[PDB]
Amino acid sequence: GMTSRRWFHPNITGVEAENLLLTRGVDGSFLARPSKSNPGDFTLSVRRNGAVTHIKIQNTGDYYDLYGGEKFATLAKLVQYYMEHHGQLKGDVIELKYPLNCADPTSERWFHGHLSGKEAEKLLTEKGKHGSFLVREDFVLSVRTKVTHVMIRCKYDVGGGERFDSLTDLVEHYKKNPMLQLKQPLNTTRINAAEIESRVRELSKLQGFWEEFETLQQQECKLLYSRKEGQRQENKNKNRYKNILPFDHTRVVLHDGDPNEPVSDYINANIIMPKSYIATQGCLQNTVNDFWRMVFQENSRVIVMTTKEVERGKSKCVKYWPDEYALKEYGVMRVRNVKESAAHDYTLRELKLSKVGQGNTERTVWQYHFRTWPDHGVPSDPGGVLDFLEEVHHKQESIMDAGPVVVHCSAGIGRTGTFIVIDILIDIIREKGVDCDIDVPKTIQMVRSQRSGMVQTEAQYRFIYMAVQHYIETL
Repeated sequence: GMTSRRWFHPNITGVEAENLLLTRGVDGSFLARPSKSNPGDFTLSVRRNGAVTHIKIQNTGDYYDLYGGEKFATLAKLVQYYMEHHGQLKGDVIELKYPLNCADPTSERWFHGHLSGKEAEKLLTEKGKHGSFLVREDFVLSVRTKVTHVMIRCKYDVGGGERFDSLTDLVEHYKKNPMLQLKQPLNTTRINAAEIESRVRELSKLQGFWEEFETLQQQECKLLYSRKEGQRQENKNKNRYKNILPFDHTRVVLHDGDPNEPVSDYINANIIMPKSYIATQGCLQNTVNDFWRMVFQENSRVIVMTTKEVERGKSKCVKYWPDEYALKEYGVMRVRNVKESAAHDYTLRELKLSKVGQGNTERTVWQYHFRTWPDHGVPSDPGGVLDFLEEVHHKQESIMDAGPVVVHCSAGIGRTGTFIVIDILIDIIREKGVDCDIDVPKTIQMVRSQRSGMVQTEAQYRFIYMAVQHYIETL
């Protein structure tokens, strides 16, 4: 009974609130709405013994109060507390029993929110077809056959005829008896952080997640950038798969290599910029020296390993780090394993990297080896991955001038993309909280333009949503 603001009515008045509660509601019903008493503050309208009371909710920027009593980080938390505790007093007691859900479009797939008539016509032509429709903010029920914008007055009707209780009912009733014929919706992928729980329910019902991923897969044609360095005879033995190559414009360029070697400037790795990252593949025996040259050169102090060296009988990454207490040389680079510490889902190895011939070059590189990801599929609970990502974030924040975080699996696209995309999104939520707009496929596309095919499966696609929703819940 958390996260969602369904009982929140953003555009109603005190008189409308009383009317809704007295007609549509019952004793113990309630809704929240913005305060007319103070901008930014909220007012809670509740039905008690046949009449409606209005309670002031203080919003200080740091917390939410009822001008005294317990404090909460979000409005939904304040509401859940009072719904489950019943310590809402004046000295009269008020009970928060049944939320009165807002009938206006909110977290709806077909609802594009704030979007101009020209912007909707630009969207219904570039990505839309015949019968295709979108609802924008009164409400414009824009259709396409050329785009015809059917207006709607708020009871809700499209000029005349039938008055439906909610727009979710009026969008399904105008598709059966066409006024213009409605066939399929344009659909949005943007979702407000606080409403992810609702959207995840929509995408789970018969399929939303499949639709979203397939659509995203269809847009890879627009990301057919040059991979010329990756596709060369001199670099053919440096790639795990001949089809998974770095883009030339984003690739990590290596310097001062072995002159005997034909090409020394190459590694299957790309810089990812939303704090930057290096999405790289698992080490091949022949690329171990290159990986460390790159770690040194880029000033990275954190490595995120998301694969076991051996998974389902196959070599996914070669062991590129020395054993506990030991030291090893990897070409020009020396690595010393100082300490290995273990947690439930991962192991942290504290490594000391330096150029051979100079101790004045030594820096600590922290390797966060995630060991519990399944051979095939995604983890049941996103908690572990989130606790891991929080550990990696604090380490990166705690270090001065630390370079990009090197993230890798085998190919450097599947789990690498999943980890980087989850980290990018939860960072938007860290800086803006529950009141921010997040677009999972817009973010994936943005990362895909930097390294090809980041986030390989639909399982992974759903897992990003599952981790981001779970992150929101804990706030």
